[PDB]
Amino acid sequence: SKHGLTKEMTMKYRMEGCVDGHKFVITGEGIGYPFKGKQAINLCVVEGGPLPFAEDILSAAFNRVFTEYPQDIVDYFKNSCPAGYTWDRSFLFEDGAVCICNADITVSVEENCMYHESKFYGVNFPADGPVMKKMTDNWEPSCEKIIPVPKQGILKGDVSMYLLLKDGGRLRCQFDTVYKAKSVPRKMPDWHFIQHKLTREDRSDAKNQKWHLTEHAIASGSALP
Amino acid sequence: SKHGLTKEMTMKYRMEGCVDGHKFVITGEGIGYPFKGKQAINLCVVEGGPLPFAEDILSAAFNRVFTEYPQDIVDYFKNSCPAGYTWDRSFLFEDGAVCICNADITVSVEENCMYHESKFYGVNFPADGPVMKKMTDNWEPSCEKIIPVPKQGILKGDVSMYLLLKDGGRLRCQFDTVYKAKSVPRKMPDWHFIQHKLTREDRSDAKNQKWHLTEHAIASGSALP
Amino acid sequence: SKHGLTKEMTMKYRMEGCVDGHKFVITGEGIGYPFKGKQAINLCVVEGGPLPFAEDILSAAFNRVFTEYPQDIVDYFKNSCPAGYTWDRSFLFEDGAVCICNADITVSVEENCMYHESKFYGVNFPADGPVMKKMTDNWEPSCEKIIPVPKQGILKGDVSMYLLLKDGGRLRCQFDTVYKAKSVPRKMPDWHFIQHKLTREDRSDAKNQKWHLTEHAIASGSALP
Amino acid sequence: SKHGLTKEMTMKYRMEGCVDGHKFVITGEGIGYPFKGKQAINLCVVEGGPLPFAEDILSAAFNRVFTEYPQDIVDYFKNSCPAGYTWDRSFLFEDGAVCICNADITVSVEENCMYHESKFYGVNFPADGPVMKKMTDNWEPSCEKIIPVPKQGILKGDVSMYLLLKDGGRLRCQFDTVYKAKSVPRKMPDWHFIQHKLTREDRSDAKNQKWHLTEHAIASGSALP
Repeated sequence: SKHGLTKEMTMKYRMEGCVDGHKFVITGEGIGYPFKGKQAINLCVVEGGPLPFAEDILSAAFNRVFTEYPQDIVDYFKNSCPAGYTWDRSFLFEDGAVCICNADITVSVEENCMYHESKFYGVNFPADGPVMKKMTDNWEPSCEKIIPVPKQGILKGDVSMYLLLKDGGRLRCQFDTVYKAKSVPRKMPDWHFIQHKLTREDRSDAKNQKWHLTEHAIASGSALP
Repeated sequence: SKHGLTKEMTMKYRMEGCVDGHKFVITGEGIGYPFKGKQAINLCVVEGGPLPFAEDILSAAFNRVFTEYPQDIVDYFKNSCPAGYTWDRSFLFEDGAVCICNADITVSVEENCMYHESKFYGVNFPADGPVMKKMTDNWEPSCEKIIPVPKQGILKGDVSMYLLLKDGGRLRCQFDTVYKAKSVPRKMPDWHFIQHKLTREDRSDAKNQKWHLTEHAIASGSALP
Repeated sequence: SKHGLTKEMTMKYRMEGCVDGHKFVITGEGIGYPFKGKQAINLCVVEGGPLPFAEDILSAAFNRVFTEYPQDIVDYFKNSCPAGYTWDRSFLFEDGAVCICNADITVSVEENCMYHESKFYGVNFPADGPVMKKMTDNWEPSCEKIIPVPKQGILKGDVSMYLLLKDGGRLRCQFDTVYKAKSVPRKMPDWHFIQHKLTREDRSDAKNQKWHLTEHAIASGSALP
Repeated sequence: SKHGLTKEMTMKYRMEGCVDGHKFVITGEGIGYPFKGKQAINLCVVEGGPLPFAEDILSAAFNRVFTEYPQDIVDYFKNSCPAGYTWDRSFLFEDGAVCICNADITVSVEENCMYHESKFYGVNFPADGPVMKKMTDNWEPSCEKIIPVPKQGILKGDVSMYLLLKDGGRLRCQFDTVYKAKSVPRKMPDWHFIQHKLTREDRSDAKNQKWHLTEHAIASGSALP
């Protein structure tokens, strides 16, 4: 337990949200590899299912503890463990839709388990758009810039996202995040990138709306010397 | 009781919110004149006070029932009473801050009272900005365009807002709203304007953070023949 | 000649531009009523015709001298005559397309003629969008907010525009303008609105791409006392 | 002459522009290494100097031929040579300022020289902002996403930029580009990244406003397998 963390951990999730007036609760459980930047999780809609919107919008809402950091970049996220960190993000879609999500990440060292409590709110998705019509097909892999705010001991993230559409199109979404360790650290990173790759597969049956999500994320510095 | 409404009504409010990680509950009570488009209300912070942010951001969150409508424009809001309407709005500040608010408006005919339940979420207000530093000084009066979405029996509102700053500056904020009557009406308006004027005065003491808010709003069509 | 202006004036136009790599020159001539806020003009494509894009995008580019001002609001535009004023505007379409236009307005008192020299640049219009496919059908009437910048003796304009589409849709465009009298005046207005209504009719033949444009514009203050 | 290109080339530049009403012409000459993604150039203000704005805004305006491409990603830019390619870009600053630039890139094989003709237009830079006050201090290195538009044989670029400020601040700017080879190729790349690093040093004297610019750029695919 480097920071209360081990090589392979279990994860528990609860999300409450509201999108275009529709309320929901999702729970989840998963397995992850903090130092590899890999996680796989299983989500289950527990109230308000079946959702009237693409599962895909919730993907980036379901933990930067799961990022592979080179030893030469300060790992702000693992350093915040076990107590953890919280994050706030706005999603600005190019069609005017707007989301906000807040999460709180925390470790139980005794259970070797990461807990994740989030709130997801979305307004203004066009009723006829690919989100509300569930015609999306995963996010394209990305490169997020992580920026230190040194007077405050917090980080900003900035990633321009593309949700691939079943019909061959792409829907742009701007992510702006604020990452806050529960204790503001004296050790801060310089700006760096984190690259991400998601997969998402619906596994819904007659009882429940269910799906499987994975992320692979790797932090790095500029490629220019 | 035209639509469960009388010339002068009382109003009750409850808001739960979260801004930059700070949770709060506000209650309120007021008096309003539906057909004059006038209302005055008194807000009281009931949890999480004193707020770390300008009271002003909550202003447009605290009821288009209070708008003076000419007889020649369909009044979508009064027509939705007594059951009422819900609305969803994103606030896009020019400094990257983002808010979402959801309200539900409903009439008790027996009490001659309008009830207002809202949720306010805000993320990314710069810690050193006039909002988090409480250096704001009311919104400038505005002209909002109301746009019918005829396939859906809902309205959009679009208003470009300016929060005046104590130091002589102005902070831009883009409001985009979706207004939904609980029953989608057959009678719909054409696009029109609603002009608004707010006043806000802090009345805080040692016991409580408290303030007084008023709105005057008037609907109209284009001035060009 | 109040400010070199008479009740009815003629107007001459020249525009050079470039949209998605396509260069053009348009000339025009018209008649206008400065104090009524009315103008009608005839445009003629002189190089690079037929244009590959909707005539409609050029509409707001083709003179705030033509606005009806109440005596109680300073008329910054007529006050700048005969020398005139220049203006700069960005057009931000919701599909990512971006335009810039610059105009210079000047009066010849001897000819009772207003001259208008402009530059129009547009990039990123999707090749398959209603602009490049010429499937637009005029702008919806608007309400622009005019804001004084008192340290500088210039004005800002802010109008949220809607280009109606032949198929029943609407394309949003954000106009942000800076208006600069060639001499910065001591007399400045308070913020006010200017409402606008355009008409546009193609009158193209075998020789030339030609069309007729009109504007009616009226300035006013807030409707709330 | 792989595509009319050699390992080390000279470059000639001409730019005409207009920023906040101020017109200028800049010329330049440089040396570059197409296959290394390196270039260094010397700019000289030939009309309208000294410029009233930061040299830094012109930096990304002064040739994706200078990018190091791995053999396994199609190099759209070198493949377009010697005839070349054109590009169009909007710059959206967070304070509302807006620029557009258009360039045309072409090779003279006989002279082993790349020619670069551009137009730069900027409107709405606040007179008191770090750009108009010349208080900027270079761009932070970036990661631009390059996206193929396969029906059209063109590319899009998307990069979120940060202009560092002399006072320790940062000013955000959104770059959106369209890259067009003069012949639309059958060979197209998949989406990839290009990382960039600029340096800029003023070398102005009594005769002329002059400066030295360098870029290093390297293309790559996602780091996730």
